[PDB]
Amino acid sequence: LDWTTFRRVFLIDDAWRPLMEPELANPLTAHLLAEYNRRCQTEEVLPPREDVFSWTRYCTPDEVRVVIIGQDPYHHPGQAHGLAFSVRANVPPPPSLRNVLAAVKNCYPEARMSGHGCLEKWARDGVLLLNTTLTVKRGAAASHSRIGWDRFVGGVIRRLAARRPGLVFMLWGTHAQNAIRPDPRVHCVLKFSHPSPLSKVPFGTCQHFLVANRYLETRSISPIDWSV
Repeated sequence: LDWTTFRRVFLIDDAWRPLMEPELANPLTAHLLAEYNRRCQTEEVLPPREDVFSWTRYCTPDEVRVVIIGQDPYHHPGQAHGLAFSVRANVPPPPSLRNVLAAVKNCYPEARMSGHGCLEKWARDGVLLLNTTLTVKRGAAASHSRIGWDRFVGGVIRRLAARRPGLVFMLWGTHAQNAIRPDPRVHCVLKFSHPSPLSKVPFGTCQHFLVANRYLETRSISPIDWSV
């Protein structure tokens, strides 16, 4: 029971099986898994185990329209919940996320912004919010960056992109842009500087949300309601 067992430990939705099962078999994956489990033995690991793969539960691969790439989970307890950038509902949007939500509003002023930072509505709408590193040691940013999550995540994104052409990729910042390099002739690849206020260009100027909807429409795919 390799897939059966794996899926039980992380509570993964079965619709992702075709995309993830091939990875289970890679010997590099076993090292990754054992290392994640060793860390859990010796430190406070976030997000909680049943949240690590929450993104498999919001929508299926065939429902995915946009892919937004992040780095690693928020390192303070109570913030991260398995999605890149998103925080639990009663957690005030941190700096980078505020800039994202600011950009959406500039792009779509008729947007119903709730003022919250939980992006579950987006996730259910086929916006895949995927971090390249899926866990972090409490308080230490980037502490799990070399254990192997990115090879595994990249593997899943490669299989998703091949399964369906015409995806929109939103690569913000140097790391996201160096980690995932989709065929720009087959998918819509949108690049911008990192959303943090420390970037030279203010993220609120980003118009990726507009351009994305313009691409989807020319493909007869329905556009996203970026309200959240």
